[PDB]
Amino acid sequence: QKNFLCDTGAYELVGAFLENYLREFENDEFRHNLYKYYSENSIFTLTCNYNVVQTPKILQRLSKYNRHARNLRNKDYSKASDGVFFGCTYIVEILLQLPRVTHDFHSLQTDVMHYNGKGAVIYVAGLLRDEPPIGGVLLGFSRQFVVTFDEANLGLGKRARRLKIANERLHITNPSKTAIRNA
Amino acid sequence: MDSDLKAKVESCARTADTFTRLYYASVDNRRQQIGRLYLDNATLSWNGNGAIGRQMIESYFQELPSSNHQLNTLDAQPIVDQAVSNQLAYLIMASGSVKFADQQLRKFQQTFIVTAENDKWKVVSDCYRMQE
Repeated sequence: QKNFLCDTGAYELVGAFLENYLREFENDEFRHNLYKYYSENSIFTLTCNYNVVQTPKILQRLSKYNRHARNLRNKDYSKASDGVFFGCTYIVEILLQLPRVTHDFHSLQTDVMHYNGKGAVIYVAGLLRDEPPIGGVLLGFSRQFVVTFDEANLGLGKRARRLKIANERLHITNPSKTAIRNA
Repeated sequence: MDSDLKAKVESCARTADTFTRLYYASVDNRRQQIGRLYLDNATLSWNGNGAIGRQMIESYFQELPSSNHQLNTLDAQPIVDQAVSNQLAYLIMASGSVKFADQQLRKFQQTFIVTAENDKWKVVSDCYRMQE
């Protein structure tokens, strides 16, 4: 397991943003409360690369992601909007239809790729359990976030940064044998 | 959605497809010229192992075993103005399976951000992750 860090100033933004945002996505009941990170100009896509290999169970559970998934591999350039969710209302609307999860925080591999006063690019690769309101399912996943930093305007004139997500991709995939072993 | 956002998303999809097709053919079949696709000062992160600047990126690739990539998933978003304004940027993921020389077959997710030198799109960032 290796994590990448852009800048050593970005270090405590991994735990602050990623590990709070992930924990708050987990329970789908209170998942509406992620409305705060997204903005009018936000963009979200979802991709699913899970090789099925208990087959009816797998395909019905993976459909929860697939019914929204996007893929331009061999697709007609006109259907390119198919799958692209745009603006905070529309994004949170898709996010509330996804299953409940529990991320395995020990499994997470981080890549902070940009970081300045305007914002950051931050990727996480990990393992989560898909949970039913029928059985448990371990999945592989990636989350990539392009985020901007804006001065929060609390009334104390102390400079503070509010994090906004500009671009957002969830990726669902097979867990690696190593992750399954160590879950 | 808005007829101009539709135009921006669709333009992006064509670029991402042209770029990834040529990119994955260069890594597998012409790794000698792989550096040409990176900006002078790009960031690479191959399984969390960083290489900053083309000179150093261009010697990471020359020290990697020979590869064959099977693509299965392509995704591209155009990046919101504030993330990096005045340079239109694409955020492209490619996922699939890869066969490195003398190594078990593996899965990979590769996520680029690209911008344009003249009429050509090059890498600003590249995060590679192998799985199996």
